[PDB]
Amino acid sequence: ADGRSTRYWDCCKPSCGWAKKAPVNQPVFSCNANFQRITDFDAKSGCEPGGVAYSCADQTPWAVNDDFALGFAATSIAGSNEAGWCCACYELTFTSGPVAGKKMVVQSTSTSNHFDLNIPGGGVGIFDGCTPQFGGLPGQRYGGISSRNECDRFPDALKPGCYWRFDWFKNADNPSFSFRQVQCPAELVARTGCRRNDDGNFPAV
Repeated sequence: ADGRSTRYWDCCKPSCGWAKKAPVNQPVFSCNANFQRITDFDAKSGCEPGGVAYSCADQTPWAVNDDFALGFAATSIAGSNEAGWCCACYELTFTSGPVAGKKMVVQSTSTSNHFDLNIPGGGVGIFDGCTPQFGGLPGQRYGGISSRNECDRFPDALKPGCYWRFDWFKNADNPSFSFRQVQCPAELVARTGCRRNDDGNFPAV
């Protein structure tokens, strides 16, 4: 299947972090304002007034080698639903921009075929959970930061994911890709805690 990508980081509790959404062992972990995991999956989202639950900093992308990376996304898949995509994994092959030919495996943690890649500094967009969490992130509300040096001012836990945008991803602007559903790698489930009961039905990478 073919799709288009965008980038974001709004600090909000991810949509697959609520119970009863999908056939999983446990929902995706949320974190408090100090980036520590919390065990109450019913906790109120930090993107609503009085809320306490935010996105965790370890749900960020990294490079395995120059041609392969791992990470997370908010997904919409044509004809499917949250029960089908929450905590599912997908292999992306980029087909445009400076990353053409490179591959990435992502786990869906939140909600046409469109993948919004989790990238600190990609832009908060409609909801700004980062201002209540810790005072806000640098960048334009829509579009985020523009140069690698602006990552230097981010909280230390979010720096690795910020630099990945410039280093491995070559500052690509919304590249297109082809994708397929795959079994989640262990490294991704270790970060979110969320494994689907149907993961034995898909090929491995």
